[PDB]
Amino acid sequence: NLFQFARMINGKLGAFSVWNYISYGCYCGWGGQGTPKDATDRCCFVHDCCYGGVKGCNPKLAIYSYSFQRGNIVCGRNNGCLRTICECDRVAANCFHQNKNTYNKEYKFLSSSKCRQRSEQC
Amino acid sequence: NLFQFGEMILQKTGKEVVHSYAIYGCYCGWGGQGRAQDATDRCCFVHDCCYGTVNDCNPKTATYSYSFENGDIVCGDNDLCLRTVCECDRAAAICLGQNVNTYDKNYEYYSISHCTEESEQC
Repeated sequence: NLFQFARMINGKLGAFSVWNYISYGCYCGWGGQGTPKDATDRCCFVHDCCYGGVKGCNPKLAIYSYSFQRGNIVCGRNNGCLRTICECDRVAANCFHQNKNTYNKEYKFLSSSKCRQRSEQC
Repeated sequence: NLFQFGEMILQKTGKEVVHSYAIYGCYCGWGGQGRAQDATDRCCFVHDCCYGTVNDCNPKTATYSYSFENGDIVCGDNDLCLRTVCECDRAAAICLGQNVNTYDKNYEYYSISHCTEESEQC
């Protein structure tokens, strides 16, 4: 669920890092249209597509099993769609971490006007 | 999509989602576990379950058709899925507006140290 994804983010990037993704770009957080603006944004686009590929369940509400091992996120023993959902978040948190050096403040809080392109295809 | 749900919310509640509901409670924000803290929070859990009912399109990125008319929100689509997402967003924005009178800032960032009890079930 997003409580877990937020801890995966916080555990990989640092305390309070999840709140940097509340609204950033055309895709991260409260958005979802147009062209991703940057690598961080594309992380979020991919995650949206990853969540959209999940059938039969509801990732916002799913509780899966995971831990950190040597600094790195590890998906536990998840069955069926839980495995898919944990992995979507794992990948995306790792993506955020690996792109934290291109994170650009000016992309926080875009209004939809900046995202009026035909939305990238999954 | 979430840009549109964010518009509906501003229009109906006077609040910018990214600074308020997006960090609120155990359900409106990055949550999906524990008890709904209050009416606003419950509206969000209802909207999660609503999204849960959506199978053929991604509610986060599906761009639907709507307008405001006399204070009401009107969902204009044909594609049944687009319309079903729009109706989810509409009901929740209407529910948020009905409960803004008990918005409580103390639920902002509540999921960092709470939401650890029995979760709500759809």
